[PDB]
Amino acid sequence: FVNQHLCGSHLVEALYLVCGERGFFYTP
Amino acid sequence: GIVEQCCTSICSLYQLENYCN
Ligand SMILES: O=[N+]([O-])c1cccc(O)c1
Ligand SMILES: [Zn+2]
Repeated sequence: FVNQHLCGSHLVEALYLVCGERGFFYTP
Repeated sequence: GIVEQCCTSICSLYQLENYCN
């Protein structure tokens, strides 16, 4: 739970950088 | 899921791009 939440924060930042202007979607 | 494939195993920049719009 806590481990999954901490990873999600970094995943969400990484997606923001890779996708750029196209944007992205995050659903846990 | 994003979590299923990248919180258990490491993900390349190409793998994450599949989750872009
Ligand atoms: O473990 N990963 O797959 C992961 C998490 C956060 C950022 C990233 O580039 C890769
Ligand atoms: Zn952290």
